[PDB]
Amino acid sequence: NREEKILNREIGFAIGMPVCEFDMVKDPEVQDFRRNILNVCKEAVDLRDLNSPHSRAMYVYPPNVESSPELPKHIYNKLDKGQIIVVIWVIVSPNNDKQKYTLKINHDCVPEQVIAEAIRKKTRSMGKYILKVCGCDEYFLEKYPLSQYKYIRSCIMLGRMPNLMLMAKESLYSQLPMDCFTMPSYSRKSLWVINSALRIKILCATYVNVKIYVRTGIYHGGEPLCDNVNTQRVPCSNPRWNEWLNYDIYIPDLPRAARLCLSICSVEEHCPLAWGNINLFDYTDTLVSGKMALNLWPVPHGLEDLLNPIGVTGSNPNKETPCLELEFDWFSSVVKFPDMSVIEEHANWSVSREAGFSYSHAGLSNRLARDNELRENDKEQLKAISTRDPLSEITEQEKDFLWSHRHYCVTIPEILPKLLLSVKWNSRDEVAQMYCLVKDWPPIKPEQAMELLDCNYPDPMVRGFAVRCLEKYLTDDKLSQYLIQLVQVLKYEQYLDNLLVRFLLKKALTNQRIGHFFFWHLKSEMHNKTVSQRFGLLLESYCRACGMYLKHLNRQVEAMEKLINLTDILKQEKKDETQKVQMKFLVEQMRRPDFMDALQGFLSPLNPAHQLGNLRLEECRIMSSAKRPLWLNWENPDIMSELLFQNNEIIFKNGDDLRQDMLTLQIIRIMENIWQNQGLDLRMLPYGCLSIGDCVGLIEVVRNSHTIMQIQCKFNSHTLHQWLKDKNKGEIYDAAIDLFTRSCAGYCVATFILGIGDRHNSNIMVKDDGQLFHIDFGHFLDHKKRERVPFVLTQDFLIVISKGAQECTKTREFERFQEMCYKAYLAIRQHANLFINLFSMMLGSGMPELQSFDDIAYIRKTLALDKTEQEALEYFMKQMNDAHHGG
Ligand SMILES: CC(=O)N1CCN(c2cccc(-c3cc(-c4ccnn4C4CCOCC4)c4c(N)ncnn34)c2)CC1
Repeated sequence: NREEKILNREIGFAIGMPVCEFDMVKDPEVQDFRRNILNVCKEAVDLRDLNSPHSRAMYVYPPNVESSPELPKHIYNKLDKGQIIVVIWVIVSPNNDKQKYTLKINHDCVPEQVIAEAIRKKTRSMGKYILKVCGCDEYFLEKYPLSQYKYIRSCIMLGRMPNLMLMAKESLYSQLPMDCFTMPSYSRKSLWVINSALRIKILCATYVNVKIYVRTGIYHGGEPLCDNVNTQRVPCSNPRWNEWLNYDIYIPDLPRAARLCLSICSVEEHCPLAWGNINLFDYTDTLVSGKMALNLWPVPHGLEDLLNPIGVTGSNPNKETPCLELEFDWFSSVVKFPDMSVIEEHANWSVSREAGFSYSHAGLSNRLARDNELRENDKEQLKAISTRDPLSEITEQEKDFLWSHRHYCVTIPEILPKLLLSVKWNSRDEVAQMYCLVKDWPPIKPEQAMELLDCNYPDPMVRGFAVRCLEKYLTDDKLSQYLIQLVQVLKYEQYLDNLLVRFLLKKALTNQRIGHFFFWHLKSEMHNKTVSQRFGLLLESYCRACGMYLKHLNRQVEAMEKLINLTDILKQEKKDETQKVQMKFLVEQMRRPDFMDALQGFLSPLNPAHQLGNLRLEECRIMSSAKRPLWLNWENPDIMSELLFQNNEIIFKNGDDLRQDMLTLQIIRIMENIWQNQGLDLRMLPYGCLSIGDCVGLIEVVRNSHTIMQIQCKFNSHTLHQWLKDKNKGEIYDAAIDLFTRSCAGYCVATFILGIGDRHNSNIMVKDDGQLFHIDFGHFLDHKKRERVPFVLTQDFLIVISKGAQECTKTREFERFQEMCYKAYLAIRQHANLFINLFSMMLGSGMPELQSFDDIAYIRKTLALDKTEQEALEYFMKQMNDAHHGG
């Protein structure tokens, strides 16, 4: 069709690859994913056309609301007896004359009441409307209490006056095109009865351009199901074997997520050359048989073991790589994994069998359950085990213990991860019973459920339960917050079509705020040939059904492409020139017709609520930094821009990997949020940062900020205190000292916990109002490979806290500061599992300082998790005492 070819061109531009390349893939899993995923697209469209135009408007402008209507105690204390002053703006006559109406209303007033009160005040000056945030495209389209909107909750917590704009419903509705989605043209046995041991034949290898052998292993996630089996040491000039390998496992005992993990190794001096993993079952539940070829992957930097089970599963798309040929066993017919009915029957047969076991029969195994023998000691031991962090070692005795008491475990549902790690995944009698307990398992918090999606949990039944917990209890706010982790754990799915991908895609196509960041996280990794087919196909499905937003995403993609091209020219053809010569070249290139239009009139990828109007060339700069970052400035075309910011500014940087910074910034926001609900107000600055491609992204501009260096220059340790004292003269002096010490306490604790790169005067920034914050988070955890203190409070910082006192280490102000630090540290300690899990979910991402569970072990040290709460406080204090050489 003409409309189809036009749409296919648009999708190609968005993903950065032509749709016709997907058509060419002869792999029934790829073509089935394309067809089958389309029902998620249909479902999402139906939900968006349910209550038109309002439900279309709710998709485009979802309420940016907090997870709970309940406001914290210290926040309410900022309100005039639970009441808020809000300003409502009405544009009257086509002259664009702005009229304001100041209202004093209850914090929990619904937008409809707020509107009625604004029209009363407008009428006293003598339902067909919606409220909009002044200066940006944020709307209050739903019946939430006003204080539940993040914008209002923020204005309350910052002692800022909210500015809302009354707008006719039909003015917004008319600006929402009806997007009628079209279905693309591509939309149109045996079982457990295999009485045999596992044997896989390794035939030969091609493209082996260097004696050598092939190492093999049967894995369930990163765990061996039997002993590893090596081939003979044949010479590399003739890599042939035709040798069958025998495994210590019965074919009916292979779990659903079992994989063959292999590598070509070179011999006392063992070293892996190329590696590759294969699923023993395909996406149809079929056990793989006969001849098959696998293109291997390059050994990653710092890979000690001969195998890579935690590595990507599938053939390398690059076919000019070592290609191992192998052959799997063939039986009577095609073998399939048994269905739930067969599994449920087997578990019930096993359960009933065990229930009739004599005292002495149960005595034969420590894994054997003893009915009505569960004492309160056993019950307390189980509770103690369940409160341990996810990285705590579960001993073999504890594993036998947990499994024998799996029926009591149902009563403490948060023990599910520990109990799942205690199962003998190579025992079908155990796994069948694990399934039936998972099928009826009480639901757990989405934060506990997220862990079950990491690399330690490959089983589909387990991942399905976790997805079900996200579907019932994960709010759109929390989904937005953990989207990066959720997108990463997709790479851990055995197959293209799964329940996690279906849930994410449904939410992306049902909420444009989610859809926006979902698109960008996927797109940013499209250069990675390990994920580009998975992420490309998911992008294609998203682009066919997101509606009008594809056209807006294309404006964003083109703008970024131009900025990448421009900065690639400045770095490779203007690198040695002066800033003046580079600026002249830049302003002449951005003025060109092949650039001017592509760089203005689009939505900010950092926050699509921000419209980027005309580019203000005279305000744009090439920043002094090494990677020649662009400080870009555009006019905000909003009618009421003057109430937020008249010019939207962003930093574009081409050269640095921004992925560790996004993770740290995300963790800073989560820490601040925990502290804020806990009652202790330590203001943090998790500025926006979005990786849009390979070492390329955006950084949010922080207005009225200066490095510690800039201050100390325009010496003495009282310079910083005097600068702040001068910037905040009069009664406002104390509010600035309180904000400095509070933000300072937050960063001391956050940076100590996370092991961030060493702090200096050009790494630390201060706002005019006293808010201190850190920049450049490219280094974290055990990156110095014994625990560091990256943020050392010098005399300058302590002199500010102690209000200019000489003996700042011995003041009331410093004792108050220390208490903020201990309270902050103990609050994070209480939420350790969350942080541990956020980090564990990012292990598959190629982050250089997050490669294994030993890198995450660093926060187990900084949070003194094996210790008691008081010994942990004493530990933190010693770390602070040692670094500062004082106390
Ligand atoms: C007005 C103007 O154009 N100016 C004055 C302010 N200048 C200035 C001076 C010192 C620091 C800065 C500076 C550095 C950073 C920052 C935070 C995280 N990363 N980075 C940058 C990103 C690019 O690569 C380097 C690190 C930021 C920021 N977010 N907002 C405002 N200023 N700012 C900015 C830059 C030039």
